[PDB]
Amino acid sequence: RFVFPEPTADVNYIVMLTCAVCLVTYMVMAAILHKLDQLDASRGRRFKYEILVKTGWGRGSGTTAHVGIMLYGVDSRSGHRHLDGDRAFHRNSLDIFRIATPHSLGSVWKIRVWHDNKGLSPAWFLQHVIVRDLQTARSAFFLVNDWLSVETEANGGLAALLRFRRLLVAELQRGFFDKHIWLSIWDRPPRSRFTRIQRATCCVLLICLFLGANAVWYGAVGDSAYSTGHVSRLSPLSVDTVAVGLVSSVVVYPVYLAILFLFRSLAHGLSLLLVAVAVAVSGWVGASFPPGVSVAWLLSSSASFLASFLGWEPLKVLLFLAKEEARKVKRLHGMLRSLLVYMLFLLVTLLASYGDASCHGHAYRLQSAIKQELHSRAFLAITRSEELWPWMAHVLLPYVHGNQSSPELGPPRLRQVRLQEALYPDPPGPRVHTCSAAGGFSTSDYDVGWESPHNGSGTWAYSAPDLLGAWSWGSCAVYDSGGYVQELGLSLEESRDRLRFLQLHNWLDNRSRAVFLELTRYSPAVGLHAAVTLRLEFPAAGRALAALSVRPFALRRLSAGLSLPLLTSVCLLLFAVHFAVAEARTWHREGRWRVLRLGAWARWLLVALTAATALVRLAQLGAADRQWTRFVRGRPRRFTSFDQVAQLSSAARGLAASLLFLLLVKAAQQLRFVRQWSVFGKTLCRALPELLGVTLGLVVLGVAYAQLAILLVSSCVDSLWSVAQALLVLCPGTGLSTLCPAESWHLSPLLCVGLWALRLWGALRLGAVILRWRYHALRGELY
Amino acid sequence: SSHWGIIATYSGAGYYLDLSRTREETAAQVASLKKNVWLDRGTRATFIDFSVYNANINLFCVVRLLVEFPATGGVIPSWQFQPLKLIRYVTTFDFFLAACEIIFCFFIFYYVVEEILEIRIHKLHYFRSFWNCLDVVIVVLSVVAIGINIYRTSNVEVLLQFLEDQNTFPNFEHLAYWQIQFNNIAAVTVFFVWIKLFKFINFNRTMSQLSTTMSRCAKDLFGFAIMFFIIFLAYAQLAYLVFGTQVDDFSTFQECIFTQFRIILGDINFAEIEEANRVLGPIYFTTFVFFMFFILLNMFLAIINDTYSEVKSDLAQQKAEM
Amino acid sequence: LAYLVFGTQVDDFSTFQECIFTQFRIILGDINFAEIEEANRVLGPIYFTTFVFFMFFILLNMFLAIINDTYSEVKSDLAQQKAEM
Amino acid sequence: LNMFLAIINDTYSEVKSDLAQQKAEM
Amino acid sequence: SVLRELVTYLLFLIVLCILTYGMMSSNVYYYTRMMSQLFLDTPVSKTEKTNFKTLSSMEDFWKFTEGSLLDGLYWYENLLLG
Ligand SMILES: CCCCCCCC(=O)OC[C@H](COP(=O)([O-])O)OC(=O)CCCCCCC
Repeated sequence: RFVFPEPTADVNYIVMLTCAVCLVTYMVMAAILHKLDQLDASRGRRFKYEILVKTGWGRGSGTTAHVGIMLYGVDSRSGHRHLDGDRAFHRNSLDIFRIATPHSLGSVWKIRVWHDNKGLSPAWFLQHVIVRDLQTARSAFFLVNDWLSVETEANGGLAALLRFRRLLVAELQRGFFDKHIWLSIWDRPPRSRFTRIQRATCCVLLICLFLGANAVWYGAVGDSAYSTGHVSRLSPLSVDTVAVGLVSSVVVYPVYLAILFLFRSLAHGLSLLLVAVAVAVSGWVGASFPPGVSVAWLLSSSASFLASFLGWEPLKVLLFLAKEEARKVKRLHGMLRSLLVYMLFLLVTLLASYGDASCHGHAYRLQSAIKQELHSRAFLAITRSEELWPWMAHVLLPYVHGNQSSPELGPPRLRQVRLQEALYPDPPGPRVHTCSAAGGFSTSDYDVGWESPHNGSGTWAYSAPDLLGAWSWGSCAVYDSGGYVQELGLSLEESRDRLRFLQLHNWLDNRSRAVFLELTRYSPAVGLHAAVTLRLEFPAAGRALAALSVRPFALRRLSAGLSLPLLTSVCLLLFAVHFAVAEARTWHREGRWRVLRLGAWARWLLVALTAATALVRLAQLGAADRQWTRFVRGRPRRFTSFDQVAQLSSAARGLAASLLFLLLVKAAQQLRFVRQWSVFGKTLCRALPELLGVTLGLVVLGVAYAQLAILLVSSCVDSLWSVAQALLVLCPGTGLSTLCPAESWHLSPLLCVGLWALRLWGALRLGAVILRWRYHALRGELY
Repeated sequence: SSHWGIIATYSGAGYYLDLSRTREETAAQVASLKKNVWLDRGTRATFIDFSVYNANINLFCVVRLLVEFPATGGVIPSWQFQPLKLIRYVTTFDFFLAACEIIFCFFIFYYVVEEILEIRIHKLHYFRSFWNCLDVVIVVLSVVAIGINIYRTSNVEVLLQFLEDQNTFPNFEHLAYWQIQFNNIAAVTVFFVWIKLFKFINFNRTMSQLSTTMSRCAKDLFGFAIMFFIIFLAYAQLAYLVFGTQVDDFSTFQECIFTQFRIILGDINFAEIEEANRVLGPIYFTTFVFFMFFILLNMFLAIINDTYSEVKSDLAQQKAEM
Repeated sequence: LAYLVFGTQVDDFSTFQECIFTQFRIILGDINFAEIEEANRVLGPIYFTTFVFFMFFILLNMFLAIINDTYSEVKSDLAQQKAEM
Repeated sequence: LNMFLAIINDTYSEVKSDLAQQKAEM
Repeated sequence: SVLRELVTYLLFLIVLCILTYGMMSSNVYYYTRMMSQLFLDTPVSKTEKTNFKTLSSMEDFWKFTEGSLLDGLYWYENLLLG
């Protein structure tokens, strides 16, 4: 019933990323927990008011011992205590004094106090440790003066009471969260041998065991019905995903129980080896996973963890400095919960971005091949509007009907824009035209040749633009999806006849705003589609400039079911809503005048980025589904372009990359919590205006020098004079168009600025002059 | 055996053909292969192997040419020329090299014995020095090199089989592979042996204070280098995700890292990075250059200068006040 | 190390003095890096990246730090000598 | 080329110290 | 009084910037480059692959004089000044 997995596929990143994230968060949480434990290992071992908290009238009703008081409340309780002074627990001593106990209980009848039976049974008559109102009045001044048996827990409110209605209910708040290990890493009471690191090891052991067992069950057990594709769909059937996680948790429960009972040493190494081998097994089995069973494995692991957290552990239990230590431990707990939330967000983002990194290598080779077998050089090097037809008749046509790899998936199309405003040739001039002479765009219908409507509508109709998918963008303007269309034919022989008919019937010479040839390709070996777009723009009659775009993408459809992109998108929406509501609450707690300081501007950016990523991914899925449904209906009748899907996929990938970059930067700046490593970032914050001033001065100096150079260079042709001597201090060889060509100079001047900063990088060393000084000041005061 | 080409790792099996000794026979064979079509759409890799001797010097040469046909279309060529020496003992210099080899073996044995003897008796921790991890690294590398040499020079049976029948293809690829591995290991070992010289350059107050400064600032440099590398990898992954499918220089993560390191040197061409993306293209380059040259490069100088200043000042104060 | 690794394919490391000159030219950033990538896919890029990191970030700043400290100390000593007549 | 930076750094330190000491009593 | 003497300097600077824009956008560089290519880069005669920029002998100069020089000199179109 067990099958050795085969070395199929190449590799799976989902399981590896999940295991790496779990190990990293475990290591960071272990570091934090050790920092807290060493703080509360040797040390740390409104309820109190100004009422008579002692009763010293007893005669022979005391002994040298201690006492304790346990109370419950709304997510708050108390514990034992031991205090003494100079009287050394005098007989019936009236000690009306309270220490900074953690007894943050409420105004409820939940309290039980008892002393130590040092010697014989004491029948002392002590009223109570009365407390009425000091800061919040969490108790009531109601003393009963009731006595119990020897060291027996005296009843109280706000000597043989041994019944399961009360004896067992004591553990409902005493050992409740002391053993619910998942929600107990920050509930460790003193006088216990837990160390708060054994809990972390047990938790990471449980997580790794769940992951490994689920990976084994999906990737090795396939002898019943192969447990894949037949009925175990990736979509939740409600009887398979839970039915494997619950069973996995039940089977793996005893090995965790053994280690827990051993703890309750050398078990650290045993648990480390066990989690290491489990992770290795999960990674080895991970290679044999199609995406559907991969998301099924993710959901099964989540279900098993939830079942362990909520189903088994709750039923497992049924078998000077003091005013700042509390603040520091509260800060540590906040750090822990924020770290857990951030690691969950980082895992979701990593799965959203690098979910399919195998196609990222194949897409590059596919687009390179499509360019090299389309003769991109021969297309980008055409300027007139009469070599288009020979280029198509010689290159493209043998590529469409030329049966080879990368099948066609739909006939090509040629759509033209008329502009109705026939252009005039211009004098040679410096060219570099922005083709602004365009006016309106033609919309009427025309017959064969051009305008001559005899009977009804023209044979060359406008074919009004589609609502979704347009705006190729270009030098002249931003186009759309409309234009006069020609289908170029189906067979190779008739295609040549159509091409020559368009040649000799006055089609492209006169008006011709654009040509807009477009294609699509399919690669089933890697399962990738490709959108190919070829465009020639005619700024003036007899002149053209070329553009080529090959966009490889993957056709992910919304109707496919519970895809990984869908899950990542819904998780990102949930995270964005959580961040937005938290920020809105915190902002409302301060009202107006919060727009000051970057603190409130780093949250809106994150929320907007997350929302944009999720919405763009959802839009891409919907557009892909709509386009596929449109295309499937009739193949040899329509083009059904896929450019919008490619653009949406590119935008979603860019947004995910930007979000991951921001998360990595945030992780980088959270390294300050080491005492000696907190200086660095601090200096970067304390020396910022100096860097701004240096940058402004350098920009002004560069502007002055650039003006000097531009005025000097544009004088005449080579004469070997002093002007070129002074201008030769830059741009390699007494002038190289400021090191970026003029055609590239009127294209994103920020890039040229960056290039010139890179070339003259010795000026930036001036910044060091500032930074060093600051580092000598900030570091000199911490000591 | 396997090859580990560029697209993937290729097996040692397939459909092979041994060519002939004369040109006419080989031409006829290749023409017959081309006529009855041999490279169809199903082909994925092609290998050509041969070898030459060049008897003037004593040095064989093994030539292997590989052509990869990816499933997405195209052709990727690669080559591998390797010079070997399998008839070592010919001249006097060969005997001198053999003597040096056995001397090296004796030296390695001596170092191993010293290491074991010193680790056994005292200093059972032994790893808080950084001058003992270098010793174990050097010993391990030299032992691995000696083992590879022993397993490589004694497995020259293929030469004996070839020399008794010179009308058959000689298999020299394993020897070339192990020669490359031995060369890499020897280069790393000699580099580390040279680095080990820093233990002995302490003969005056000028050299002692520089070593003290370096050892004292190593910790802070590592602490800041963690953040530096986190930012570096963030930029690398952003570039890989955005430009990775169009630029031919961000196609792989390691290629992105190397491209960034070349950008530091000023060895970048802006045309391709810009035409791949009108927006987010210039932003990436400009922000990377600015935050790498104006901030990260100067913080290292700040740390190093502060450490050197404090070290020099405290030695000077201690010496002048004793 | 570069001589022993690339000393038979790259003709910038074909001789020891040529290796030294190529290493000096690497600092100026006028080396292709295309040949040394294909000469050895592993341990080739490692050498380049490690060399760049240790030259630009650890050894230039040390020269600058030494010069800074010495110049400041000299100015302080000269000012004390001149202002205490 | 590393000696211009020494002069600039030293002058910056002197100017900052002078401004800090002048501001203390004013 | 600094603010008053600021606006005059900014007005002077903007006037100088307008003059600079007028100077640099005179589009004279294109004409010089075009006619330089017309006279220099043009081969002497199509039978010989040589031009003025790569002259090597006295006979090459003689070919250039009765050749590319006489072609470009007597033809966008230029008018001789004597
Ligand atoms: C204004 C001309 C700036 C061009 C500097 C030359 C470019 C350059 O690479 O020199 C930077 C230099 C560090 O040495 P290096 O970078 O040349 O290897 O660092 C320096 O020596 C900085 C000195 C410049 C400071 C003077 C500014 C008034």
